[PDB]
Amino acid sequence: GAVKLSISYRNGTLFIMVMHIKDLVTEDGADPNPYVKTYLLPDNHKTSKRKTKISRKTRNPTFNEMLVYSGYSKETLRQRELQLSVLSAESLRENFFLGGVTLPLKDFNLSKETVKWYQLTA
Repeated sequence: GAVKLSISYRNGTLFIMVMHIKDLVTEDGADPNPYVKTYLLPDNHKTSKRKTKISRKTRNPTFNEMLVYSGYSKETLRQRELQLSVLSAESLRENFFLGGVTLPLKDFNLSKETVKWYQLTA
């Protein structure tokens, strides 16, 4: 799969727009209920979990949801990685992992908005 993200930083705040995802795969032949969960790692204070809403019965969800990280300096973010996970929300069994990508923030020009597709790995 692949996820389209817009990443920007303004007024002390990191903005991660989760736009959409294509080509999720499951090993059960059923369409998943994807949501996106992010952390900013390391997270010693345990405050960085963010999640989108659930998109139902689709391998190609559109979210157009913004995840917000307040209170981080650009300096601090250079030593953080955005850990993005896509999971399927399940009511009768455990939520399970569909794919993910980890993005070191030092690779980003945080003075601009970076919009691109990222390949998901399992």
